[PDB]
Amino acid sequence: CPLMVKVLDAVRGSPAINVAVHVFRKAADDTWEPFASGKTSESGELHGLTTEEEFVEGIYKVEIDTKSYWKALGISPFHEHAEVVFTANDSGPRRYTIAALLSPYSYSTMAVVTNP
Amino acid sequence: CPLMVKVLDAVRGSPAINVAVHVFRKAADDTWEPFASGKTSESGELHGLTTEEEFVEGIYKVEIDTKSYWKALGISPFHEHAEVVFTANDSGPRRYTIAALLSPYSYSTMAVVTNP
Amino acid sequence: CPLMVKVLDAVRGSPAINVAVHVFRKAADDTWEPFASGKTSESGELHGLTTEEEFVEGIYKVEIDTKSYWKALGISPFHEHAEVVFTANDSGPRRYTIAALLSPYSYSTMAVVTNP
Amino acid sequence: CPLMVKVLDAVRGSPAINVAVHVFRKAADDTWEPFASGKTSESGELHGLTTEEEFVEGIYKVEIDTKSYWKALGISPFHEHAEVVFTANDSGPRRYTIAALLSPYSYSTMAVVTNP
Repeated sequence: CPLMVKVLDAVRGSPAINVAVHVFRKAADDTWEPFASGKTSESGELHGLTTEEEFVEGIYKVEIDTKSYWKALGISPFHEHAEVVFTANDSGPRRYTIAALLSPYSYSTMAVVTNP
Repeated sequence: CPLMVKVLDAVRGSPAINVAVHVFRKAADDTWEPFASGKTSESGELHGLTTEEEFVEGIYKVEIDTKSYWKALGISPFHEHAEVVFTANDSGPRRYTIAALLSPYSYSTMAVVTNP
Repeated sequence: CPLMVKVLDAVRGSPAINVAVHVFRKAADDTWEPFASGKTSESGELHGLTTEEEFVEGIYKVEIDTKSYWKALGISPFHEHAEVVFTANDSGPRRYTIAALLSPYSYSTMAVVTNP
Repeated sequence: CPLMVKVLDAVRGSPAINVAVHVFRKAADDTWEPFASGKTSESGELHGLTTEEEFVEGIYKVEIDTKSYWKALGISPFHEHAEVVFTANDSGPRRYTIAALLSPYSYSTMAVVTNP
């Protein structure tokens, strides 16, 4: 699994379930091209976004729709979404875990990068 | 001053000095128009970005060039930049402090919204 | 002022006001002696804890009563309190800012150490 | 697994390996009694600290020896250790995951609490 996203809720102490995630790749034109999307599971995780063959060198953006998450719990949050932008695989293929820790007015994001 | 940005370095326990910050406002196009920019001071802060008159309701993006900051220190970082996207609403008088705590593979951002 | 404490609420996007803070210094016993205390102001800050003369090298503990803060807001929190334990060293003149960002099931703490 | 600890390194983007963890339980005397200890694995995780039968209601402290971790990498960090203090199982047995995200001058901690 070359790309995995994990989302946690810091108000409830729980995984953040059914959060929409969109992944984009920067194209040769410098536009953001849609690459993959999905929703987190009951464990807060999103697996199966891509394969090693399709996940080439490039600049990628992971967009986490935090606003819809908090609104469905009755909270009006600060941010419109959380965005993570990074260069991937530029020294060969790697495995990436992108984690986000969500509060209404704050978020933290961490990347764990491992060499398979 | 309705909008202030503060950037901190979690590796060195210091303000993050001379970090470039770009602020964008969402246009009718759905495109991001330049709005304000500057470099953080010795205290890690950026003041003077805008005025009460010009800072109307809308969606704003604050982009922090974190990759250039780490490269100056000789540290290879994960993120291309840190982005904070939010709506400004007139709900009484509002001042916005956007803070970012930087590490090479992680960042935290917090918004403090207060009322004079 | 060699030591300042700042506490922020990530649920409400505000300073955390009237939070009790206790500071301890490590004794020869290996025991924690009361050193200073106070309640955070409307800005979430606590100033005036000590003086350059009394703040000698040592190991210090800063205890923030986060559980009482959340209970006042009607939120059931995870932690009994937040603790920050550190050594102070004379390595030139040092000022310490200890910041805590509070959520019900998470907190972040940062130290900014600067030199006048 | 009623209690699991996960430690990540925000400077290197990796699990924090071979970090010492000590767990204490507050005794009837109000002293901290040793409860369990171990070292994180190559995945940054520490499993097998306790069993459901032994993990009774109480106040627990998880102490993560961050200082030794950073010193072995050549960094002189701010904190002596990271401490997490919490009431456990007071409404029946729960499963607890305690995560810590480490930088030299900052750390974040999160708890995920699930009902088996």
